[PDB]
Amino acid sequence: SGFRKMAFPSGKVEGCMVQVTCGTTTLNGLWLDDVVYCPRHVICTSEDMLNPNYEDLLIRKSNHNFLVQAGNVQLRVIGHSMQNCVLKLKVDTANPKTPKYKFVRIQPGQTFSVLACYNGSPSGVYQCAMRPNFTIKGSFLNGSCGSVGFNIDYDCVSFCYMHHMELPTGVHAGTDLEGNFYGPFVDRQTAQAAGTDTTITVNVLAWLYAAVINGDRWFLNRFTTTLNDFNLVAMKYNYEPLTQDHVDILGPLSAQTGIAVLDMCASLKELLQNGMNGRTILGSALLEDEFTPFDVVRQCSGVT
Amino acid sequence: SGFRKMAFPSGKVEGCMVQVTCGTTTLNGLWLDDVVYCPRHVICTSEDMLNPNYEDLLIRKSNHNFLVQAGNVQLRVIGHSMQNCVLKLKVDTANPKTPKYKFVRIQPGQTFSVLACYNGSPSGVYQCAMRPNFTIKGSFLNGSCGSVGFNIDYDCVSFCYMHHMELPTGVHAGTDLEGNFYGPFVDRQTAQAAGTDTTITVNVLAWLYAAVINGDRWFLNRFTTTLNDFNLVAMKYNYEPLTQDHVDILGPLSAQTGIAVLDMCASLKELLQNGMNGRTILGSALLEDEFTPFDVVRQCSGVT
Ligand SMILES: CN(C)c1ccc(N(Cc2ccn[nH]2)C(=O)Cn2nnc3ccccc32)cc1
Ligand SMILES: CN(C)c1ccc(N(Cc2ccn[nH]2)C(=O)Cn2nnc3ccccc32)cc1
Repeated sequence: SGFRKMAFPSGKVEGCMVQVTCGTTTLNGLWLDDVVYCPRHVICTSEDMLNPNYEDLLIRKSNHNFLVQAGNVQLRVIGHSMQNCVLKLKVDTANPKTPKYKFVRIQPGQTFSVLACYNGSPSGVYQCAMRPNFTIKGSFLNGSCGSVGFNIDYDCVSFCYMHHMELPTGVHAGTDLEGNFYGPFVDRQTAQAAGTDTTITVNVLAWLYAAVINGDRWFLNRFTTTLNDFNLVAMKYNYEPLTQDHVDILGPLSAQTGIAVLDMCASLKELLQNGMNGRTILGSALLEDEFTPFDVVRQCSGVT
Repeated sequence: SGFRKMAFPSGKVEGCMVQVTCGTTTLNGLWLDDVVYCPRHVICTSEDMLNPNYEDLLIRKSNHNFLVQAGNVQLRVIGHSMQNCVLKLKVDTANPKTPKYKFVRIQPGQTFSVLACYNGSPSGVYQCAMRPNFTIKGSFLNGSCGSVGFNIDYDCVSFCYMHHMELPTGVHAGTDLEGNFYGPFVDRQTAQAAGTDTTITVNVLAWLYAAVINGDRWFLNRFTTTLNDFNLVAMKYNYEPLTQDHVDILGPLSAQTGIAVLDMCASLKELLQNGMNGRTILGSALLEDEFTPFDVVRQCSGVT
């Protein structure tokens, strides 16, 4: 029993972290096979970030200008290319610690672990979700760029995020491992505001099921609702609309607990309208939305 | 910017996890050098746990009864001994992945990361604190015993916890790596209730400093207090008494923010008396106490 904001074991990813320096800018790179992936803004100075022409800045850079260090040893760069907002540095040595991997582009509401790094060295690991406005609420300082987000299924690491920037509002933006930003963000220091940070309804319901499984049941009520009725309430509270796909995805948790999805929706509707009244659920005084239904099943079943 | 419940990178510890089976009981062991450490209740059946005589149960066990598997390969057990509530299985092979390590016995209020394991395989990593009643609020299922808690300072892993049991109340108890339980708990399935789970005052203040550093400042007020006045309020709310040692430990955060420790105590006193009024601090609607002052500085400075 017990329910925690759990991150994937980071070992497979730590073995891929390297330091990339170009000129006076140092950030993190991801070394997989004989390629090192890093944010293309490694070629910029802080002045360049206001209005960078990446293609023009890249012309003044050669293979020997990209310094890649894995631990205390230098990697030889034998090629470089820009793919969207990432640079791919071909090195002469395949990473011997390369795990089985995939590059995936996640959808909002999906969760992943982040291995925060500085100078190619890991500092910490935490769990987060891709918000509905395509930002992440991470913990990143200057030098953290190139730190990655990932999921692990048994032995395969699915890389989904690479860190690029912090918006003036304190939230974070980045790309998938193909260099495409999540959302409308650009790697330019300009006025970029995030849209509404709505709550991931399907995740709140998943976490309510986790609470029931773990003994916190005070919020369970005598009511039911319909998807359309629940959705009117969800709209009022800036919660994402719940779809029949979401209901289907909650099926296994509904089967385990014996609590129909629409009954749990009615419990959630009451919590939204009446609040928690000074009470807590799984040690939180607010409705948690960074656990997917898959995460709840995984944590409550002990998948390694 | 941003402040997250961050765990240490788990790689160094993943390389130490092994599976230990004795009879029909399988749990996790920690392989460091040529010794595998595991809970002594690996020798028990579920029936034995009601009233175990560990010394008597151990007499019926030989080296060949302890099956130790590291990944897919079997380790040869050439000696075994009981040290307090842990077994030390001497194996014929030193773990090649043994990091630099220390065994430390932590004090309540201190935090650490837990690498939850099943069948010698890591499933997740999360951060937690040793509660003032010597329990931990973890996420552990059956088979998780022998999973360990640790801190990492650059390259040295300080192991502080090994998981042994879940109390009937859903909280967790375990030992240091010398086999001594934290608190008064015993490895017996009996009526063991935990004492008052008081709030770690020094950690709440540390987290309030983290909030100020990260931009959440609404709770800062025009007041100050004294240690004795603050402590009267802390007693009323089941918060640990704040000592001059705690004030001293908060010195660096007080210096960074320019907010005197006693002024922050007055802000905390107001939050205790008046509540949050539906507001949040660092994404939480309650006062967080599982970040030490050291953790706040480490996260806000980017220590790898
Ligand atoms: C290449 N250089 C010197 C550089 C310098 C600065 C940035 N920026 C500014 C920026 C680019 C676009 N919009 N905003 C960043 O936001 C990078 N970054 N990422 N997470 C951070 C957390 C704290 C502090 C800085 C952080 C990128 C690149
Ligand atoms: C050796 N065997 C079969 C055994 C079997 C059961 C236990 N116990 C019971 C117990 C011993 C003392 N007080 N309570 C445990 O609490 C072990 N354990 N630890 N975390 C758990 C999380 C969920 C479920 C079980 C969990 C220990 C040992």
